[PDB]
Amino acid sequence: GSHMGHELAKQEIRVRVEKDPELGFSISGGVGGRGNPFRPDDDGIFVTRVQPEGPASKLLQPGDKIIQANGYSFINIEHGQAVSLLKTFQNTVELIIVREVSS
Repeated sequence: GSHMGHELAKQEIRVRVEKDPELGFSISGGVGGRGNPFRPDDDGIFVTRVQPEGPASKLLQPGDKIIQANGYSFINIEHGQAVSLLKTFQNTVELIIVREVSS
């Protein structure tokens, strides 16, 4: 796993980002996708950057794993599909994320 001999606690969190009109964060990942620096063997979609003083600054953090966005599943999704879907979203994006919480 990502950590040697232990696994961090996980919290599922629901947040709403108001696009302004941009997301205010960047992603990487996906099945057969661009990878990620958090859980490198996990093919999920991860937040890689959060725009300072942007619409996600109080809500998201690097390393958050997006598992659902506006009712669409981001599990087994490809990078391009995730990017395309996020792009179609006009204003509010309701995300379900998994955040690792160190002890």
